[PDB]
Order: sequence, then C-alpha cells, then structure tokens
Amino acid sequence: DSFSLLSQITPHQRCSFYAQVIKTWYSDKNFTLYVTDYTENELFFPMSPYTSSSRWRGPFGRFSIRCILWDEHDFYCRNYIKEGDYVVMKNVRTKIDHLGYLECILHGDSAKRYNMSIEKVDSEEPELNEIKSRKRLYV
Repeated sequence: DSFSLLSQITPHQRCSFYAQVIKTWYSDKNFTLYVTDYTENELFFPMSPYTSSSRWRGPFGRFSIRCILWDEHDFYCRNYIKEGDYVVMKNVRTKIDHLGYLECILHGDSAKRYNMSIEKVDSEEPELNEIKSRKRLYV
C-alpha cells in the first residue's frame, strides 16, 4: 500500500498518512486525536474561526480529521501522543460519521490481522517537509 495526503482519502477504505496532532482528548472509553497535514478535504468538518474554542490551535476550514483510538491503540497513545507531535498512521480505517463527516478509526486488532500502527515522527524527517511548508501558508 502507499501513503495518501488527507485531501486524497475517501471513506470506506484503509489508508496511511503523515499528519500533525492538533488536539488530544481521552476518556475512559477511547482516545481521540484531531490531526492535519494542512491539505483540504471536502468531507472534513469546517472549523469556524468565529465560534471555535480559543483552545483550538489548529487550522480553520476543512483541514482536520478526527481519529478514534480503541483498545491497545488507546492504551498506548493516551499518555504518549501529545498535541503538536507529528505522527505516521498506517492502514487505518476511514468511515463516515452520522452527519456525513469523514473520520478514521483504529479498532482493536489483537489478531494483528490489519497491521495497523501509529507512531511519532521526529520533526526532522524529510517526510514531514511538505507539511511544514504547507503550514506556512495558513499562518
């Protein structure tokens, strides 16, 4: 398989991509990441600069996707992945939420049947060059 820009991903598939973490939120059910590679996708939620919480330190418009982490992915990332980290996510599942918005999911996979993974990427890896250069456009 190959990597995709978040502008290129569609629902009901598996995909891999690099992104930067904007927001994290943990509960006793799952761990949530909001991530962006600063490319636009028509299925992403349009974040309003006029009503979004001042806590939102990410882009506005359809530039961020919500990732739901379950089971081992939750337990592993919930006290590890932080806001601002760069991540690489491999073979995650994409779906449509109830309101038509695209999101991605990391289901528990004890069988290791899908070879999913999420990991931090050092800021200096050239794989992140494109993200950093695109982030310059939106600041």
